[PDB]
Amino acid sequence: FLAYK
Amino acid sequence: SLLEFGKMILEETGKLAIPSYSSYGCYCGWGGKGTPKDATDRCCFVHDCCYGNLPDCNPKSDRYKYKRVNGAIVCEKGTSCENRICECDKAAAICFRQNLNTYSKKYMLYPDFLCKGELKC
Repeated sequence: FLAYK
Repeated sequence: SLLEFGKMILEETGKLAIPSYSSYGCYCGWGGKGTPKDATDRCCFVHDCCYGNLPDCNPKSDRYKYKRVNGAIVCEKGTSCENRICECDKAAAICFRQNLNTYSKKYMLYPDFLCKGELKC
C-alpha cells in the first residue's frame, strides 16, 4: 500500500 | 517517509493509517480544500501545512530516525529535512491520539465535492 496518510 | 509515518500512527492510535487516515475528511490522505470536517481532519490540515512549510524536502520518501522514550516520541538528529519532517509527523500522530474521542467512521472515503474553498495555513 505505498501512499496515504 | 509515508510508511514510517504510517507505523507511527498505528503505534500511537491502534488504527491502521490505511484505511483509517488515508482518505478521511477533506485533508487526510489527499487533503486539498474545504473546511476540515472535525478535529481529526484539522490534524491533517495542519500536517499538510507542515509539509508545505518544507517545499525542498520530500516527506513521502525521506526516512527519519526517532525513538520512543517510554511513550514519548523523540525525533533523532538527521538531516534538516528529516528533523523537520519528523516533527511534522510526530505532531500529527499526537494530534490523532488527542482526537480519537471524536474520530468518526462516517468521514472515511469522504467525497471531494463536499470540500470547497481555500483555507489558509
